[PDB]
Amino acid sequence: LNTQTIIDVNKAMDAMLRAYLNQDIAIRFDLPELDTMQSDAMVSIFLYDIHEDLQLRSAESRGFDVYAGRLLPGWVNIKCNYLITYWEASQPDNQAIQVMSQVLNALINNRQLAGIPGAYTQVVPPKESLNSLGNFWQSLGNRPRLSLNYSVTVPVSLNDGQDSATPVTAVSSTVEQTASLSQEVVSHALRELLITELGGGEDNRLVLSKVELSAVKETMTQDMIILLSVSGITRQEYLKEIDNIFDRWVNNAEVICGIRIESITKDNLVGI
Amino acid sequence: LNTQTIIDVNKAMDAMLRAYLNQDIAIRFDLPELDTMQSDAMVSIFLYDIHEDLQLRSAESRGFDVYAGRLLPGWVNIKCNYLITYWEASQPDNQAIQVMSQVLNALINNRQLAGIPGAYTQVVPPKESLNSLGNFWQSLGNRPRLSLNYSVTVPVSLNDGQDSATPVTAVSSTVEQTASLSQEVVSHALRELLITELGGGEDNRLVLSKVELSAVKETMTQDMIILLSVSGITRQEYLKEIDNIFDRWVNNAEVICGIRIESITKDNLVGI
Amino acid sequence: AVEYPIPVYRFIVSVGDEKIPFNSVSGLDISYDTIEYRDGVGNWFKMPGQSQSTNITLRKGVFPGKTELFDWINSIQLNQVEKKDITISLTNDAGTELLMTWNVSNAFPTSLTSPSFDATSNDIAVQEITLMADRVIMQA
Amino acid sequence: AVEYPIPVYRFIVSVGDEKIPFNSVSGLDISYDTIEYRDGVGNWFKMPGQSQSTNITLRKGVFPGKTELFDWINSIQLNQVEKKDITISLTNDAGTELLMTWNVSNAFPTSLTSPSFDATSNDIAVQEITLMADRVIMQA
Amino acid sequence: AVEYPIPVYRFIVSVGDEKIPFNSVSGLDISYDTIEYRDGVGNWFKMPGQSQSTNITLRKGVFPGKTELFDWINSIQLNQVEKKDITISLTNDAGTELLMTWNVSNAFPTSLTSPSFDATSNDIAVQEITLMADRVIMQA
Amino acid sequence: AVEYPIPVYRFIVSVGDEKIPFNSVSGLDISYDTIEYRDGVGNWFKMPGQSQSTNITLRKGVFPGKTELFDWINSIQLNQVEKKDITISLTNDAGTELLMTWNVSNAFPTSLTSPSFDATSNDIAVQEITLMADRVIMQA
Repeated sequence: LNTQTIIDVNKAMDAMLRAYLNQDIAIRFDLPELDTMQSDAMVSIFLYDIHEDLQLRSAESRGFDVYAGRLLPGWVNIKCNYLITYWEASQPDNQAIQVMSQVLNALINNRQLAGIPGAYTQVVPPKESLNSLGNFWQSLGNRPRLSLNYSVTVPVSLNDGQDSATPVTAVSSTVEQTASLSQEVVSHALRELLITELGGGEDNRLVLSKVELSAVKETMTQDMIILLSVSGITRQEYLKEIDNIFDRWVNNAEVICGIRIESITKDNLVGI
Repeated sequence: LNTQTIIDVNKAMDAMLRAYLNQDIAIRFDLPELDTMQSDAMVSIFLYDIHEDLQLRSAESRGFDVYAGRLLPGWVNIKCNYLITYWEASQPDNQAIQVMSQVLNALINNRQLAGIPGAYTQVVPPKESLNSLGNFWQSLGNRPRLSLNYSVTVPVSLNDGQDSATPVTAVSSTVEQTASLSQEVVSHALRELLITELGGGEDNRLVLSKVELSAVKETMTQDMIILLSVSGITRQEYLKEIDNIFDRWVNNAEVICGIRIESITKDNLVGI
Repeated sequence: AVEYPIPVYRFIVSVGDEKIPFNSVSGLDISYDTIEYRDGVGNWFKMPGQSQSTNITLRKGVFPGKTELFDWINSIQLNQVEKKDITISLTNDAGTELLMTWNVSNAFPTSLTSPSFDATSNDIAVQEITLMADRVIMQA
Repeated sequence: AVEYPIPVYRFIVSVGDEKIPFNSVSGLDISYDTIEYRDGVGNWFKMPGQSQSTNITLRKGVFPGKTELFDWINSIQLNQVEKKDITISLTNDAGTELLMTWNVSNAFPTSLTSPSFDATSNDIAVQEITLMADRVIMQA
Repeated sequence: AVEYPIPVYRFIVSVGDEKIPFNSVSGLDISYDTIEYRDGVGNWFKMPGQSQSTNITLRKGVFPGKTELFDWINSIQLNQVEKKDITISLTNDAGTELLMTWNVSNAFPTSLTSPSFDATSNDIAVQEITLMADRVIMQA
Repeated sequence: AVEYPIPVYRFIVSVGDEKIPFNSVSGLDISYDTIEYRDGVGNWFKMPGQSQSTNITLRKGVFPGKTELFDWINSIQLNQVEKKDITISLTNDAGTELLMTWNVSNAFPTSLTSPSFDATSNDIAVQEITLMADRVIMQA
């Protein structure tokens, strides 16, 4: 029940199936060619489609190994469908029945796969009809025959080791009294200053309508230092004057609960 | 997560897949021919159908760039489905498994595509059956094999730059008192004049039944100038007389809240 | 002139003052109740009565790091919620004109449903929100 | 003579005085209630009683710049709505004759449903409207 | 920038303090009731009223020898059940970040449904459990 | 370790003291009711109340000459019916261990439905029986 690879479930086909089969039946893991002058009596374990099964998935966080400071990769749950036929070079005791019966007694006996336990498998499921098998028998050169299919779901792992995080060492918390004014009360007082510093009016408020003033502040007097970040759009005319306004507005004797303006005056607005 | 092109998602197949594959496996982006005397061991990344996915779409307005006065093109969200097989020129450790396992460890590891992040991708989905794969194996000359499919959805952009609009400069509104009479009260008074100017009666109202009089007016006296536009159908007889009626009805001493008729007497009616 | 009807995949929904991408908008029907007064003599009076309430349930894909719909419904204290107009309008595919425009006046969201997480699917996370408003009229 | 029944794709709906293209017309059924008076002796009396109300829900594709159905339902103030006759009639495919004609007298629209915008489809915008009227009779 | 919506197959559900694999989480909707006060003069008042209750039904595959969900619901005597917070959050597929996070405060399980054993299927044993809690808010 | 969930086709149902082959077992849910007490000040109290009743409907193929389910329900006179425990438990496919075990204490059958004979099918005769019991707990 560790994390597997598609070769590790393909090698577990041969060790499962050759313990029940005869000793002199060759096992080829590819569907043979059309002419195929070959050794007689091959059992062709063909892997026709592999896809991840949505039914078995779940909500998994990447696990944390502590002794290395590393995050675990994770799994995909890929399902591998097989197709087991019997090829050659007229009785109730057929030759092709005796080999397919030896395969069938190996498939239903290994409901959980013995070389790889914990893999969720479906043995010989009713997946077929005559219409679906009609398109399959046409594919391998118009030769109808018996076919057993058997599907294993094994987890495949991703590959990374660079995603690393340190374990949590110390938890420290520091409760504090928040001031009476907030970020919202300050942002009205800065813009209504900037409307008034420009000269007020309605025609000056609409050109400054798409500019917000957001403050990150540290109140250090306890009887306060506030700095902002400016972003938006404004017209070509008042770009020069407003950039002249908050130029002088920072470096002053802090005369404007006081508004003590300091270094960061971040600009994201480009005037149009 | 910028806007892409179908070649930019096709080039991101090769840079994704060749970092996990062997160095000496050729990667052809077309399904090979039937005979194909070729270099051995090609991995054929085949793009079989591309179509826009309706699931990912949304309600988007064309964005507006301000510094250029230009409207943005927009995106289509086209989905590109692939099909990754393995071609050649008998063990559990097959040669074809070792290359398809190296492709599969590249597909499930790149759930979001590394060369092009933000593309919404589906890896190895359960899209198939034996009936659907039966019609595919018939298509490439009756040779069944393994196939992995992997679908990327990337936005493709339209191409225009002529759709241009200017940013809104000034908002000016002018409230005003609307007069006591409306467009509906005037339109009764014009037609009932025109019935009376023709001579009245029921037989004169039915021939003028399919004619409407709609007025666009400017009330300039404040103790009014009104002009109309005429449209409809009328019979061959009264076409000459009514065109004689609103001939003299415009150029007069404005004797008919007064009805001061002026220049525009737009005609859309052609008499029958 | 044949003038085929416009398809439904092209529309713009502008909530408040900002345009946001919605996956679907449903409902928004003008409705009325009927009043019947059957006489004794035999005639029948059928009049339209009180205006029935208007209910709009519109969806949206979950976008990484953008909270528009939650910050609307989080502001609901006892009954004081900000109300904003919704304008749903169909365009032509050039994107310039508005062919037919609905506006929904004074909308406030009752409920929003978080996306149904089903980890056996490859589908996209979509979250409904159910507005409720009055006086839906169509423009031209 | 075999006289096959006429298909449903050819019909004309004329609302008021102007003909307008409707995608579908449903309902328009004459209906009655039944009155039973079971005797004590044992016989049974089954008579048709009061006329049940008639409800018509007919659709229409959304057309660019043409507002017929909204300017009907916008005129509804308290109960004073203009009422106009609806004539639904099947034709022959030459388009000249009317084979079988329904008329619906004094129809007024209760509700119209705006088109369900689903931006994951290639379908066309269709808007229902639900009239309600009395005295539906069939002509010939 | 196009910014496609994140799919629903990647999420983390952490019940209490331990993370456990859930197959599906449904519901978890903020909801409100509406209050209408129709005036005599004619205007309409639509306000959001009392907060509707929040109900969450989330599934889980049956795992061999691990009893998390039963030892929660077994502790219910008369009304004293331990309550623990549920945080459902979507990630990016690297698994490091949390893009959008719901938390469900003070959840207690009403019912859990044992897996419907149907011995004519090859399906996997899944067991629902129906929590019920208050004050579901979304973070960012 | 990945530890896939166990499928539902392997289980053992032992009614009373003898094991009998059942085709399907459904339901068997622990359930509770909720009690709400909304304060005047504004806080909310959500507690789990009375235990809801437990209902189990489990099927069985009709077997030739074996009457187990009828001789159970035939013994019901006025209210005196013998009650016997039901243990439904999932195994591993070797058949030795019990991974997860439900037991249903003091079960008595209300109803059993005879097989729906439909002579246009090739299906097998299956008969439900609906037990009703209390105190379903899960073991490990």
